[PDB]
Amino acid sequence: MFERFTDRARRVVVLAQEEARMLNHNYIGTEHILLGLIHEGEGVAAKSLESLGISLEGVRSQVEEIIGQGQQAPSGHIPFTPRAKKVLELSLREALQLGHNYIGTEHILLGLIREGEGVAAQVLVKLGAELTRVRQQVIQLL
Amino acid sequence: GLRRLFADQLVGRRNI
Repeated sequence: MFERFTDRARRVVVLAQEEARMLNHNYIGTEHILLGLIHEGEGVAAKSLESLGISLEGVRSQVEEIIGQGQQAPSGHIPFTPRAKKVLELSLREALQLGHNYIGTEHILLGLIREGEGVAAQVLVKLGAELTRVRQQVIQLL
Repeated sequence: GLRRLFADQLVGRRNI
């Protein structure tokens, strides 16, 4: 499925894994995908989140509260949670439906919003960003 | 990859 990602979308999921590693987490969850969308910094997703006041620090602090730092450094490559896999599958479906041949950062964020139930979704709400508007603020930047 | 056993090239893990 990675063959369909833009270079920057690829960067998002690489950074998501890096963030999971830094937190001593054993899975790449939707929350790590969220962190990766922010870390990527340049894409429509990063800009949408920045413009809705959703910060790397805000997300990190919520993840620390909800999940917490793990004790032991995990392996090099960390598997996705089932919910994160579902978000990536939905990201493809967003892009297809919108007539886009590639999956960009925008589509990963749209996919996350569409799944709408994982840790990332919970964090976004705790930080006062209703998921509906994230969709709005996104497709608008588009 | 999108599963569990060993390292994908970039991100995640895969099964045989």
